[PDB]
Amino acid sequence: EMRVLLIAGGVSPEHEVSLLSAEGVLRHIPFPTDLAVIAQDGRWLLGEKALTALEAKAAPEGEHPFPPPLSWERYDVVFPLLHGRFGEDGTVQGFLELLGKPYVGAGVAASALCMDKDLSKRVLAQAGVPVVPWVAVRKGEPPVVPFDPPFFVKPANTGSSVGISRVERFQDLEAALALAFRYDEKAVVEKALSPVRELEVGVLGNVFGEASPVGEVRYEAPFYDYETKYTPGRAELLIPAPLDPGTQETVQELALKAYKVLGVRGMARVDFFLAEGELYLNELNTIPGFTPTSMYPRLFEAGGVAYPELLRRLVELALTHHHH
Amino acid sequence: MEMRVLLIAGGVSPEHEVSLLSAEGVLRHIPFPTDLAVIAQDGRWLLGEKALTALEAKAAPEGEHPFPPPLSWERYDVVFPLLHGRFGEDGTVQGFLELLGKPYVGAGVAASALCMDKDLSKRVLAQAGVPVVPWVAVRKGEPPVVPFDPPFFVKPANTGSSVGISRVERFQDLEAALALAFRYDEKAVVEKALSPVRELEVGVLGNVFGEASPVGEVRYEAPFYDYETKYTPGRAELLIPAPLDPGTQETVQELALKAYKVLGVRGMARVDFFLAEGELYLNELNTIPGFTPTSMYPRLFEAGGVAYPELLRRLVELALTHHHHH
Ligand SMILES: Nc1ncnc2c1ncn2[C@@H]1O[C@H](COP(=O)(O)OP(=O)(O)OP(=O)(O)O)[C@@H](O)[C@H]1O
Ligand SMILES: Nc1ncnc2c1ncn2[C@@H]1O[C@H](COP(=O)(O)OP(=O)(O)OP(=O)(O)O)[C@@H](O)[C@H]1O
Ligand SMILES: [Mg+2]
Ligand SMILES: [Mg+2]
Ligand SMILES: [Mg+2]
Ligand SMILES: [Mg+2]
Ligand SMILES: [Rb+]
Ligand SMILES: [Rb+]
Ligand SMILES: [Rb+]
Ligand SMILES: [Rb+]
Repeated sequence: EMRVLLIAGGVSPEHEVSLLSAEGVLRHIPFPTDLAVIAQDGRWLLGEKALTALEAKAAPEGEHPFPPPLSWERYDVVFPLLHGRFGEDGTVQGFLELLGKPYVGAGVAASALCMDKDLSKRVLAQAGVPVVPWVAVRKGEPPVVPFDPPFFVKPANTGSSVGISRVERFQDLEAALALAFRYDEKAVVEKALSPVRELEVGVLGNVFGEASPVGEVRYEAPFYDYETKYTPGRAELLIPAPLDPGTQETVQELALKAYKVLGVRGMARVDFFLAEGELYLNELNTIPGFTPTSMYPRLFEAGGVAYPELLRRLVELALTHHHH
Repeated sequence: MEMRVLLIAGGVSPEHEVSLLSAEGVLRHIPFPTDLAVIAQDGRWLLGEKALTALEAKAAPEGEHPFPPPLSWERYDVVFPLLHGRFGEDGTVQGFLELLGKPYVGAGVAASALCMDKDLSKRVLAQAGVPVVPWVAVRKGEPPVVPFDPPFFVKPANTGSSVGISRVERFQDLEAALALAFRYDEKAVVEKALSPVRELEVGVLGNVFGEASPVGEVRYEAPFYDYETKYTPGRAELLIPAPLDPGTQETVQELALKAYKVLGVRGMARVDFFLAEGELYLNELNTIPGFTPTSMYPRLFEAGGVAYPELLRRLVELALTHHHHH
């Protein structure tokens, strides 16, 4: 017996992306699954109102304020598909912990750390994982960037490249920080890699995960931005990535190491940079996208794990951890 | 007084009884009308008069209302989570309060989860240049790899009140200590034991500009500062200020405020240090320190000119000034 509750939408800027991910999950999940939608105002939509909001691909306003009058006892596993702030950062996970329900994905600590680009880089750099030079900037404080431009300026909690700017001159740093501070109280300034190759590898499992084949994203835009990520045809995924044999194994080893160190459960898509033959871990995404242009399902599809089997194992991993 | 505070104490962690002792200390001095909500050891909540009854018993094995409780959250301006350990101090209750939209006392989700994990907090501190004791993380069902020699200190990675902590003298005793630590967490840490060692503690108060209390020192006769020594009245010697030369005390306060900002803590924290052979080591950071009659945090700020009711009042104000800042 297995009935899954899928939660999508959310208040983060990735609201629309989350509903697209729900479309992909509902299409392939092998269990009976009900949808609950968190509207952009924080109020919940249940039942047919959730499926109606899914068809509209956007839910500006909801019905039930948090916590929702949801019949939690009717479900055996909860699948949070809320990308970004207040969904991927441990907040919703904390609610599901007190609720006692098994849930898909990383716990509170792993979700919060992987969503903070500054904190995650601190842990990974200390563990010996190569990362791009970076600094954190708090809103209202003067930035101090001890390396030469170009820069990449990001909200610390961002997803889908929202609020990210490529900064070529010092005079454009203030405008990029102001854009980033619209989405977070803390920003990161990273040294831009130019040129750069972008590699991605999926991980499946609890703490000790298994790695998918390594995929490489190619595009013609200035960088892998929001339009390039979710417009069909803009991004190509080369799988397996054209890498020298030792490099593919190194990417997979670094991903599983970061996965274990951070204590991630369920799943993660680990992104990498390849510049001048050197590897850098970009970030970990504990709730990767499942949109028609998303890469996580395609990484494991090339690894022999079909889309329904991938979702089956995610739900299965949630119960395995719940039973210790 | 129109301000109304909701105090949450108890919890499912092994520090359940310690949390109830902290609740009695906070309720005794808080200058606002405060209601108590008790999380029983089975996870269900006790409200109203039943919560005060469990407070007198100093233990609540069984509760009445399953989570989420039928609590009138709109009646309270600030929520004070006084839950030590897992499912209270590690960001879980903070995430629930974030979704409720209520201002709450203490660190946010990320800082609470990071500071409760003794392995991940040490990584961030070591990356920032803060001195820490050499250690290694050991996960459940995985053979230990310790690149240093005993004596060891084996702890659950998310423990409080010295629960599940063992002092290991011989390498043959390591498996028994890890088996004890794995009763409370899937991850454990193996730290190099410092002997002899002096234990220094300092409280921090604030959101953006944290201010440090005077440095205090804990002395005892037990093999280590364990659960019985921490909460049995008179068993621990609490020295405030610490009998150190002023230079070392200033270095302790500087490291505490540095770690407070590095780990992104908000509201309050008690920073524990080790002093061995003239070298300072940051032990851990506690975002919800005890308010037990034998606890250091309220005493540290009392010696700093911040009385017990004034300390609690500033905690509530800091919760409001952060929420307004968004
Ligand atoms: N240091 C850097 N050097 C070069 N390019 C970068 C750098 N940082 C970011 N980029 C570009 O910006 C894009 C987005 O960066 P990042 O992966 O941090 O954003 P994100 O919002 O977390 O993405 P996702 O949608 O995968 O969550 C990257 O795919 C890359 O193309
Ligand atoms: N590396 C070490 N060297 C010497 N003594 C240690 C070491 N680690 C722990 N101890 C002893 O064990 C006690 C508890 O350690 P620790 O502070 O990690 O436990 P805790 O559960 O976090 O305590 P708290 O109640 O402050 O949360 C310390 O007060 C100290 O006396
Ligand atoms: Mg990301
Ligand atoms: Mg990315
Ligand atoms: Mg502690
Ligand atoms: Mg301590
Ligand atoms: Rb992330
Ligand atoms: Rb840095
Ligand atoms: Rb702690
Ligand atoms: Rb280490």
